[PDB]
Amino acid sequence: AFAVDAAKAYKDYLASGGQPITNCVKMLCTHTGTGQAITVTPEANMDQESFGGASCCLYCRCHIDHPNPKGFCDLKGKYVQIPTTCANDPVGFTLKNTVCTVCGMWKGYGCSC
Amino acid sequence: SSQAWQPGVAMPNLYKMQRMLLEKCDLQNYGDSATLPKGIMMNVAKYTQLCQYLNTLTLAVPYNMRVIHFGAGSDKGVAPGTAVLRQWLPTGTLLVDSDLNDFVSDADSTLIGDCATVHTANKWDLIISDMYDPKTKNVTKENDSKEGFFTYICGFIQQKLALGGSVAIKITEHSWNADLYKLMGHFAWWTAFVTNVNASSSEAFLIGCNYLGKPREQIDGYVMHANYIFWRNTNPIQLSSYSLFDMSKFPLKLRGTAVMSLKEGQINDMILSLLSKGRLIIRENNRVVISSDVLVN
Ligand SMILES: Nc1ncnc2c1ncn2[C@@H]1O[C@H](C[C@@H](N)CC[C@H](N)C(=O)O)[C@@H](O)[C@H]1O
Ligand SMILES: [Zn+2]
Ligand SMILES: [Zn+2]
Repeated sequence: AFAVDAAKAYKDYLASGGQPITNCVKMLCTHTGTGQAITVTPEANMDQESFGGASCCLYCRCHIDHPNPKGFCDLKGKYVQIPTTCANDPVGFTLKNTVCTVCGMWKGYGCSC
Repeated sequence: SSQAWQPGVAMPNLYKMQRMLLEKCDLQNYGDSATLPKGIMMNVAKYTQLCQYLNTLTLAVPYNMRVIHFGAGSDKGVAPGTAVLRQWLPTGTLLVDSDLNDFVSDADSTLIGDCATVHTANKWDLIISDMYDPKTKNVTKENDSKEGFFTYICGFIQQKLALGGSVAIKITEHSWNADLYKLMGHFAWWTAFVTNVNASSSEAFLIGCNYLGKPREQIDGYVMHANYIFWRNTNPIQLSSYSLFDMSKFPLKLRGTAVMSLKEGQINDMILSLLSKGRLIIRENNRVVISSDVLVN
């Protein structure tokens, strides 16, 4: 029955005024991309930065099991677009937000559905 | 300095043709540092400029390309160069990386441990190595050709690089190997490329373009490294991050280069010419299988 909840631990750590995880790999890009959340290549638009997926996944970064039966990681090997306003904490952003399964934009950060 | 707008500077041919003696490397711009775009890591920029330069060579780019990246881990626990390589390579490229220490990677598969423990069944279209041991930079002893991972690399290139494949191996004033320079003579073309963001360093990437599997040119590695040091000593390179700001043409153009299985008897001069122009890769196309030897005790 026992399982470690790293997501809530990091959220509480942030609330406690903690230093956000650093050294997420920001990519060079045109910044004229589709703005979608998770892509096969950097897709940041004028308002986004693109990071290497693995470097912004809490589970990859902390060396813990991914929270699902497959252990599958949806960021590793891809590129994640982060609003420039939140690019200081990409791990926290990806953790706290959700991707629209129809248009592929961040819900509340580019999704107009 | 119109080189400032290029991704870097390649060793001019005339410097390759000299017969210099090894000297200490004393860079005029030593300590200078290019101003990187906000929040961009040095290694992201370095790999980006390396890839921008490779875009100008006749790299074979087959479907289902195979790229292996040694020395991919950083002291941060992530793999910036691997992220840049995945961005640069065509979608669907099989990318394997490795490093002595554990790290988080965007590669299709990652092997941790000494380069010497890595084995692969298949051959590769592109080999990148950023492996570096900072204990080599000792200015109180002779600067002699180094072994260690370099040995491995050489072997790897000769055993597991497809004909027509290419390599970029990082070297410095003290991190170098004579046999690697000698191997450069087994490619259709070769150079030493210095990225503009890291021009203040003796670092360079030994680039071998279009592997031929045999020497087309006899290169003395000691003399060639002395030539490289002479070039760097007499040609100050202006630190520059300009090329980082235009990524519109960054992706490696998918060329669909043909891949043929051939026995060595079949590599005639027509085949060698096709190899030398980046128009042919010679290797099998079975599944990619890799492993890392584990010593038990
Ligand atoms: N014999 C070896 N086998 C495998 N890796 C090695 C060996 N010697 C040194 N290295 C690695 O070379 C790396 C040098 C790093 N500066 C590479 C930086 C990294 N490529 C980056 O993108 O930031 C270290 O991570 C070491 O683990
Ligand atoms: Zn992950
Ligand atoms: Zn939507």
